[PDB]
Amino acid sequence: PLAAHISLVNKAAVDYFFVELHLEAHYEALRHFLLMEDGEFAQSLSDLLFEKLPGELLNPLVLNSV
Amino acid sequence: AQELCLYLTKAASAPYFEVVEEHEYWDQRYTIVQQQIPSFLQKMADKILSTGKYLNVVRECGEIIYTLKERAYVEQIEKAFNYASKVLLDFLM
Amino acid sequence: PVLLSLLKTSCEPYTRFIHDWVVFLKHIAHDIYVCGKTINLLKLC
Repeated sequence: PLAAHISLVNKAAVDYFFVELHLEAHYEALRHFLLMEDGEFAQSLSDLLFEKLPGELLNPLVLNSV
Repeated sequence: AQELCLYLTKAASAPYFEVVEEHEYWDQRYTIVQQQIPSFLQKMADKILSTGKYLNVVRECGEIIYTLKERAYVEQIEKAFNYASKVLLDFLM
Repeated sequence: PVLLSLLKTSCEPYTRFIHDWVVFLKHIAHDIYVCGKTINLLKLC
């Protein structure tokens, strides 16, 4: 009477993540930004920062806005 | 003695659940008292005070049961606060 | 019977704890530990 209920909870726990909270989206989204998979973004972020090069380029007014 | 102490609190709470202290420009009208908080509604100590407060700025112009490990009353409060604003916000637009 | 009637009521509160998340073979020991935390996690969501 126990194992019959364990599989139903876990299957309902994992399913709750995908179809409601979009766990499959977060992974395929962080890759777009962190691992620089989406072009026109790294080619636009790195291209901006590299245009400058100390006290500049370090305050939250430029790098928090770029 | 757990069926008993549930029969008392079920009857010693009907007056409270039929009415936070009031006073006599609008942030001093009703104010939370910090001591007398059930410490299991401490999560929603601000939505309760905000729920009735909206009901009074319109009135003067013109069931809950306790369960353990089940939040049927925590959800029941949000279902009324989500209406308490939709009658006042619409009343000003 | 006498021992059974004790065990039948000496486990009454322990079932309630088990009735929240919803030696002996370790194949199910570690599983109970996670079969409850999931329920205690869905209660806050």
